Amino acid sequence: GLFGAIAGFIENGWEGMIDGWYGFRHQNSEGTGQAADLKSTQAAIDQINGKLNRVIEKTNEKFHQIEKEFSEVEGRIQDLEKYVEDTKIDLWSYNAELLVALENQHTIDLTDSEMNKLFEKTRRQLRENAEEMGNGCFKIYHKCDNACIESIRNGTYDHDVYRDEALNNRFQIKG
Amino acid sequence: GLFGAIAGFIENGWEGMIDGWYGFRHQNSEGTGQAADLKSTQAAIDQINGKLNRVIEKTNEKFHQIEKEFSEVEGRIQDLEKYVEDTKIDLWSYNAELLVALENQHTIDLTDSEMNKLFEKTRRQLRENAEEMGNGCFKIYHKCDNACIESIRNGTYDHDVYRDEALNNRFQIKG
Amino acid sequence: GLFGAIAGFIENGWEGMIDGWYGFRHQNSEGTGQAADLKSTQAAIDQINGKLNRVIEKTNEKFHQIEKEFSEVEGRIQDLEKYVEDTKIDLWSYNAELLVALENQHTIDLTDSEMNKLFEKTRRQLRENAEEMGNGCFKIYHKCDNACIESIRNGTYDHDVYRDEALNNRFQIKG
Amino acid sequence: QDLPGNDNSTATLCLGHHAVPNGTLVKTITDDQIEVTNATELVQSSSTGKICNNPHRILDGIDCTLIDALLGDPHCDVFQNETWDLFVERSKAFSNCYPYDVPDYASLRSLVASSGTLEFITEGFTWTGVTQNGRSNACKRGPGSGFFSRLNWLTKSGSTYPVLNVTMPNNDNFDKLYIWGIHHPSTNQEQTSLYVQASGRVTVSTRRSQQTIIPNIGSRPWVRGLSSRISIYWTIVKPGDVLVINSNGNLIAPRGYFKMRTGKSSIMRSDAPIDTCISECITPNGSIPNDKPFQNVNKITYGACPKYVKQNTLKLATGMRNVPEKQT
Amino acid sequence: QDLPGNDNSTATLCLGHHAVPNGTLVKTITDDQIEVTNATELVQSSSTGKICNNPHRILDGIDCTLIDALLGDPHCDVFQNETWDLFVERSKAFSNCYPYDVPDYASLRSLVASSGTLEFITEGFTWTGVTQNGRSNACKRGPGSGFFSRLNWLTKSGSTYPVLNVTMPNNDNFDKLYIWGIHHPSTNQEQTSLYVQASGRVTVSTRRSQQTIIPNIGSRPWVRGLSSRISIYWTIVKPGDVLVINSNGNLIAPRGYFKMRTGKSSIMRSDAPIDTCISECITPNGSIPNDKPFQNVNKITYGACPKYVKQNTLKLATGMRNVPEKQT
Amino acid sequence: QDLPGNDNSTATLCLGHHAVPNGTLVKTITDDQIEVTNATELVQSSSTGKICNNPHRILDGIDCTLIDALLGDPHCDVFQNETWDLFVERSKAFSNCYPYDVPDYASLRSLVASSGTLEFITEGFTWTGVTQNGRSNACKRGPGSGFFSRLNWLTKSGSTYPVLNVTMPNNDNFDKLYIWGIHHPSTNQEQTSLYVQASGRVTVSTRRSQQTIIPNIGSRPWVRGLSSRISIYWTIVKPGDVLVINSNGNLIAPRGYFKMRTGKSSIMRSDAPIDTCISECITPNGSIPNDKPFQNVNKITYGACPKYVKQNTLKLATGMRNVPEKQT
Ligand SMILES: *[C@@H]1O[C@H](CO)[C@@H](O[C@@H]2O[C@H](CO)[C@@H](O[C@@H]3O[C@H](CO)[C@@H](O)[C@H](O)[C@@H]3O)[C@H](O)[C@H]2NC(C)=O)[C@H](O)[C@H]1NC(C)=O
Ligand SMILES: *[C@@H]1O[C@H](CO)[C@@H](O[C@@H]2O[C@H](CO)[C@@H](O[C@@H]3O[C@H](CO)[C@@H](O)[C@H](O)[C@@H]3O)[C@H](O)[C@H]2NC(C)=O)[C@H](O)[C@H]1NC(C)=O
Ligand SMILES: *[C@@H]1O[C@H](CO)[C@@H](O[C@@H]2O[C@H](CO)[C@@H](O[C@@H]3O[C@H](CO)[C@@H](O)[C@H](O)[C@@H]3O)[C@H](O)[C@H]2NC(C)=O)[C@H](O)[C@H]1NC(C)=O
Ligand SMILES: CO[C@]1(C(=O)O)C[C@H](O)[C@@H](NC(C)=O)[C@H]([C@H](O)[C@H](O)CO)O1
Ligand SMILES: CO[C@]1(C(=O)O)C[C@H](O)[C@@H](NC(C)=O)[C@H]([C@H](O)[C@H](O)CO)O1
Ligand SMILES: CO[C@]1(C(=O)O)C[C@H](O)[C@@H](NC(C)=O)[C@H]([C@H](O)[C@H](O)CO)O1
Ligand SMILES: *[C@@H]1O[C@H](CO)[C@@H](O)[C@H](O)[C@H]1NC(C)=O
Ligand SMILES: *[C@@H]1O[C@H](CO)[C@@H](O)[C@H](O)[C@H]1NC(C)=O
Ligand SMILES: *[C@@H]1O[C@H](CO)[C@@H](O)[C@H](O)[C@H]1NC(C)=O
Ligand SMILES: *[C@@H]1O[C@H](CO)[C@@H](O)[C@H](O)[C@H]1NC(C)=O
Ligand SMILES: *[C@@H]1O[C@H](CO)[C@@H](O)[C@H](O)[C@H]1NC(C)=O
Ligand SMILES: *[C@@H]1O[C@H](CO)[C@@H](O)[C@H](O)[C@H]1NC(C)=O
Ligand SMILES: *[C@@H]1O[C@H](CO)[C@@H](O)[C@H](O)[C@H]1NC(C)=O
Ligand SMILES: *[C@@H]1O[C@H](CO)[C@@H](O)[C@H](O)[C@H]1NC(C)=O
Ligand SMILES: *[C@@H]1O[C@H](CO)[C@@H](O)[C@H](O)[C@H]1NC(C)=O
Ligand SMILES: *[C@@H]1O[C@H](CO)[C@@H](O)[C@H](O)[C@H]1NC(C)=O
Ligand SMILES: *[C@@H]1O[C@H](CO)[C@@H](O)[C@H](O)[C@H]1NC(C)=O
Ligand SMILES: *[C@@H]1O[C@H](CO)[C@@H](O)[C@H](O)[C@H]1NC(C)=O
Repeated sequence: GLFGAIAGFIENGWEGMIDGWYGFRHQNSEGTGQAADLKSTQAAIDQINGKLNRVIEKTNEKFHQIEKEFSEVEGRIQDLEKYVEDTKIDLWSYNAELLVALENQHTIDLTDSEMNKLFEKTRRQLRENAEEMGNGCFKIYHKCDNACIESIRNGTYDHDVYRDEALNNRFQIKG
Repeated sequence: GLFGAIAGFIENGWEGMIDGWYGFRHQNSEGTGQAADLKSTQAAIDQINGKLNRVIEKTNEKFHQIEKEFSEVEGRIQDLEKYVEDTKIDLWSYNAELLVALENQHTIDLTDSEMNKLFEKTRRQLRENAEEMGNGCFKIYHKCDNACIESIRNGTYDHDVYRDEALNNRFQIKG
Repeated sequence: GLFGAIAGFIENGWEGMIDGWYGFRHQNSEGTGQAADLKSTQAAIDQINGKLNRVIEKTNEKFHQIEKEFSEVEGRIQDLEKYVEDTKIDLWSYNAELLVALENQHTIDLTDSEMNKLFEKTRRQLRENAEEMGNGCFKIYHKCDNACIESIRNGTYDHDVYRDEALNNRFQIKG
Repeated sequence: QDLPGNDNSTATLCLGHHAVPNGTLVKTITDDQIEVTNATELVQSSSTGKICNNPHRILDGIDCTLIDALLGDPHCDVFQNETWDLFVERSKAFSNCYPYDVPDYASLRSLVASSGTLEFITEGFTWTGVTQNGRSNACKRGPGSGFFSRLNWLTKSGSTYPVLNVTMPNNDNFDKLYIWGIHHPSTNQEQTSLYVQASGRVTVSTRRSQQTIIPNIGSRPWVRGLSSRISIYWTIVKPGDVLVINSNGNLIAPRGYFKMRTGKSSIMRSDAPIDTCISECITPNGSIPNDKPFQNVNKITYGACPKYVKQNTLKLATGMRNVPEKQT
Repeated sequence: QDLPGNDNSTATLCLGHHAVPNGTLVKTITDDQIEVTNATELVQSSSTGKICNNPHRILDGIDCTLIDALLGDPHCDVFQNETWDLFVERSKAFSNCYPYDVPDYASLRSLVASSGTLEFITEGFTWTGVTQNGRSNACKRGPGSGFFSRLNWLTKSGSTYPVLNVTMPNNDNFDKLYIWGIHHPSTNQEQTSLYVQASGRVTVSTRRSQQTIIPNIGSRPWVRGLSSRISIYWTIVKPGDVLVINSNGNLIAPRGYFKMRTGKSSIMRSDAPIDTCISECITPNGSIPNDKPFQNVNKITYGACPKYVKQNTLKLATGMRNVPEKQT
Repeated sequence: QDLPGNDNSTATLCLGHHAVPNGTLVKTITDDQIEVTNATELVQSSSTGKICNNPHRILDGIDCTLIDALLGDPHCDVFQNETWDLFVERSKAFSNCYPYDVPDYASLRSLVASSGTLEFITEGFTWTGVTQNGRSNACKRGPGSGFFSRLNWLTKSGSTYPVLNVTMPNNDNFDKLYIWGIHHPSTNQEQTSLYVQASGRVTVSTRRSQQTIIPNIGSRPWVRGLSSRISIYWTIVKPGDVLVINSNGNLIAPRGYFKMRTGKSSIMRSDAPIDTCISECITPNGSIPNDKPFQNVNKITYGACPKYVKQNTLKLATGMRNVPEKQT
């Protein structure tokens, strides 16, 4: 959508991630593993519920109103009764149609946004020690075992701890 | 608009690009060149058409309705006939005015978005071999002939092929 | 909001900045200071005023209309007079409620956007001489006195002037 | 730091989002079918088929319309002094008493329907010089003839029908609804036989208003053995005002007043069964749940109900775009 | 990998977007004139000036209004049994027969206009004791006097006007519309000359309804030589019901029924020329194209039309912001 | 290139945004209370309590309703030939002349209210054979009896009331409003005493229309000593048409016409004080400022006013989200 992460630079979703909406898969020293990110999952869910609750906020009640079905032909006044209701229904139908269209458009950009925010947040944290492979994966240029992967995920990763190892691996090489 | 590419970090448009909405101009070992990008051009156009078609979706039809012009003065009932219609017209006019305002605001941010997505996409691909001059242009730090520029454009550029040449040119220098 | 700068990667606002909406705080070898950025402050303000003025654009005027309060019980026609007005008021109330909801949602994303644009703009300018500490602050890897900080702020900073000092400080170190 | 930290390996971390095998199509500002992970329906399109008798007070009219229950058709005597939040009128209802017509039937049905009560107070009208309690074999009450329970048909006494001139003050602090009528004879002979004068006249007034109706002789179609008709009229008397009934023939006199109130009552035409369940929203098709914001069951509603809409489905996306990883 | 690249140079790649020299201003949530590459108008503001005669069935009323075509004014005899999707009434239409007034003209014009047919079936009413086919020199049919083709003016026979009491059953399975009337004489002499009785009376009824009208003698303004008037009334008779016409003078009798239908017909007042072209949306100003969503030509429409709006222009941006490079 | 000389250090630059200690909660598509730096109210919810007498022409009706000012109740003679943009009717207004009722009071009040003028032109009607200027002690003008200034009560001369047949052409180029009436006597004796004929009749007509009203004898409730009533009727006469008044008893004759216009006038029921101030929007609760887009003071308005809304507060955020350093 607007941010171009979902159905964008991230090629496709993971039907296998059943524990959250956004998350991490890694492949490291000890093998490959997956893990949902619960903070962005909660942020997306709360916003959609908030939006949802606003839409279901109070059905107003109405009691005696006007007749809306007639069995005899009367002319002027019954023509008006019919016209007041028909123009009421078309105006409310227009409203419902436009509301779910704006709403849905926004729900797709919002969830696009949270994906992109989680990406940017991880980018920022890895600092000079990783490079973006451009498809939503980072190449981490230093040995990063499962506890290192868990610190990136739970947001306690210290880039300094690996900076010289990483900068060496990343740049030096032979050019 | 929201992304700040169009009328933002990209100072102005190219009246000379007649073959697409977004695109590339380069300078390399073999000379200068311009070329439209058709994928982002199609993405922007499809979204605007989609939006457009939804707006032109079905004129509803109406047959016998109420009188809306009167030649005699009648009082209570004709006052109502006039009030039903006048409040119908103002409600539909409000709707039309708000609809094109939301629509247009969105069309300007959407096209801003596609510009920015094309930029990010190119950024990602050049990896460690280019730097952003901050005006929507990348400084590619390695020899990149017309076929190299064509591979960035058609998205097959391999950064590895030029990484050491580029990293040398880019960093080493004398500091 | 959508960009995740405000109430996002930028932890919280500064109650102390009284001279503008967005701005800079620095610490260099000559001291520490604060300064509002007036261009993004004006950009946010102009957009919100533009939005505001459109909302206060023309109260339409109405003269003779229909009776809306009645003292006797009449039946069919007075039931219609009441129904025309009650459905008019609910339609205008729906409109007002939806309008300020869309409006406010957009004002929070717009101001989020300007914060993020000012960040990106500064990022772009510092080029290879600074790194993002991930919390809205850059670590400038070269000696930058108060005139240097002023040039970043007023947008005349030349990265080349400090590039080798910075690249040395930033990379070389011991890895 | 360490010493020569030599282990030159790397790691890969990829961010992604979920996807589901199934997925729902929703409309958008730019697309009218785009597939999302999950959505929720916003249009209620089905009724239970039964009018829940709770929380509102449903009064089932059975084979009485509200106006016959008001007038007091023998077969609707069940409803005297009854009350309701919603009176349901059934398609099978029938009238079975003296053929009558009500000039603005539609307003009287409304006006009673939202008052919500058929509470009747009998008042001591004194009709001097006429024969009271006239009845007809087209309005059988039990084995005998009969007439509407709430109306009093006056005819001559002996050889004269005087000019009736009665008054009844509204001394209470509420409005009083009086239902009265006029008898239209088929023949001038019928007119003189019953009312002596060859031209009747009824004038009912208050300080604020007056109605004078004169009868109209002539044959109408045979309905329950009769070609005559009676037409029904109504007068509300405000606190402190006074009713004056003045007639010289053909008056179908009131026996007292219905009292009026102000409430949330209304009437509904429906053949839906009433059933025991609680439901706030009633539709002629039966109750419906007001959990969704819009409904497509019927434009006629009573109670806390979803807004009627022409659409029968509107899905609100409650999830991200579905971009499956194969689809299984 | 590769060998000495003796030269090591750089390249520059710049991304950008188009711009146009021209460009259109559009409104926005935050700006009311911002310039974009391209826009499309959403308000239709011009008519062709001609009512296309296709696809709807346009019936041009020429110099007849629909009510005179219904009643059968001699000069509108062209329209007998005619049908329409839209009857166009012209400002030039004139009446040219016995001066008449229609108590709720507005409903009778509506009710006929959407029925969409003037199909008339003559029925065998038998008027015994009166002179039929009365005519007048203010309603010339050909050289002679005449009257409305669909009405039958009864006057006395010899020295008597009896009490007419006729009935006509609705045995078909459709509703029947009966148009009838009453003659208001100018003088009591005129009354007795024509109808003998010094006070006429017309009562037309069904099982469901009744109307009794009594005439009113007095001079009205001279219209086509006359000070008398006739007032027109209507009665719909449902399948299975029965019409009873009972009168004692002044009846302008029906000659049969118009049949009623239910459709998409309506009437429109317009002096626009009908022309051959297909157009779904008709406006009193002529047809307009329903390609745009909103229109500003007229609030009166028939057919598939754009929603009328007060604005005469609303541009939808169909392109990005225009940021050109030259000066102005 | 640039030569450092000696120093080796770094700097830190942080970007941020303001925050305020206070802050306002606003509603959003996704939240219904989210705190922002600043907001502006969009619903006007209070009135001054006074109707500003500027810019519209307010006419305070004091203790006259507009219909009594029209008819010319003695105590409302202050309003003759008066004009207004808004006539304010007060709850204290009272009538104090011959008891009258107006069949469609509501339309006559409307029709006069938006014409905006009580300009009366007297015309030379010649009533031959009747006694003019009848008056009553229930309509005291000064010490004496009196009647409505704009109406003329005709009674018999000597022993006869002739058939009046008068005409008045509309030769001007504007519409003329004629207010006339009929007297309903309490007793047949009163009828013959005043009008000789035992049954009156009034027929007022133009080329386009006709009204015939016949009086109705009977006792109504005592109002200012009387049981009789007069009912008020109106006829508009278009340029080039002609009024013909024909009566045989009971006519309350017009004395001329009110002229009609087309404007922005209307009437308002309000006990709010008029005061000197300029205000475009008037509410029965007093004037309100139309600076905001919506208002919650009253659904009844006159002038350039905010749109009435059920909500009493709607805040538009005019600033970013408030994320303070400490708390809120
Ligand atoms: C005026 O004309 C009407 C219509 O012709 C007359 O109405 C008809 O009157 C007869 C005799 O009263 C009715 O007959 C009865 O019908 C029922 C059902 O068929 C039957 O049970 C009785 O044995 C008898 O046949 C007939 O139904 C009725 N029809 C209608 C449509 O009303 C009326 O009598 C005439 N009145 C005068 C005073 O001339
Ligand atoms: C009641 O009063 C009205 C109004 O004064 C009388 O109406 C007028 O009657 C005369 C004589 O019939 C009409 O004269 C006609 O004038 C036309 C030309 O306009 C001419 O072509 C005819 O040959 C005839 O001379 C006059 O027009 C008519 N005016 C109006 C406004 O109706 C009416 O006659 C009186 N009736 C009685 C019974 O007193
Ligand atoms: C028809 O019946 C009505 C109601 O009974 C009669 O009305 C009443 O008539 C009397 C005598 O005129 C009125 O009395 C007068 O009342 C005033 C105010 O109290 C007082 O100043 C007089 O001295 C006298 O008492 C009484 O108010 C009036 N009531 C009503 C409700 O109208 C009417 O007179 C009867 N008419 C005939 C012809 O029988
Ligand atoms: C046809 O016979 C009856 C009837 O209806 O059964 C007998 C009944 O006792 C009589 N009641 C009175 C009060 O007169 C009634 C009227 O004469 C008739 O309805 C006038 O329309 O007629
Ligand atoms: C004025 O002369 C005429 C007319 O109109 O030409 C002659 C016509 O034969 C006559 N027709 C009948 C059925 O009586 C008619 C009426 O008497 C008159 O319209 C009553 O209003 O009067
Ligand atoms: C009761 O006495 C009065 C009155 O009203 O004061 C006397 C008054 O001179 C008289 N005026 C005329 C024109 O007759 C009036 C009518 O007779 C009465 O209102 C008919 O209803 O009666
Ligand atoms: C983050 O992960 C590392 C490795 O599991 C662990 O030691 C650390 O405590 C974690 N921190 C939090 C807040 O979970
Ligand atoms: C991309 O460009 C290079 C150089 O022209 C060419 O060899 C390559 O095949 C292109 N790939 C595609 C998919 O066009
Ligand atoms: C930017 O700041 C530097 C240091 O104060 C100053 O010399 C320069 O002129 C400034 N430029 C502008 C445009 O203010
Ligand atoms: C789909 O959305 C609705 C509303 O948010 C929710 O009740 C439902 O559980 C969701 N479905 C799934 C599979 O999460
Ligand atoms: C109806 O209620 C009133 C008021 O309590 C009472 O006097 C009257 O007798 C009741 N009648 C019936 C039939 O319930
Ligand atoms: C509800 O009732 C109406 C009229 O009885 C019918 O046309 C409609 O289809 C019904 N809808 C549902 C959901 O029952
Ligand atoms: C402008 O937009 C309309 C609708 O999208 C399109 O038909 C038209 O061709 C566009 N103009 C140009 C120059 O592309
Ligand atoms: C009108 O149509 C009916 C029904 O077919 C027919 O009997 C009648 O004679 C027609 N009359 C004319 C004038 O067309
Ligand atoms: C359409 O007709 C109306 C009334 O005839 C006129 O006021 C209006 O200006 C016309 N508009 C157009 C576009 O013809
Ligand atoms: C809050 O917003 C309103 C409208 O923009 C403005 O008049 C007011 O001054 C603002 N408050 C502050 C403290 O800026
Ligand atoms: C009312 O105005 C008219 C027209 O100028 C005038 O002839 C008439 O005498 C005025 N009457 C009063 C009482 O002002
Ligand atoms: C305005 O007046 C109405 C009726 O007089 C009253 O109910 C309402 O509360 C008043 N509102 C204000 C703001 O004065």
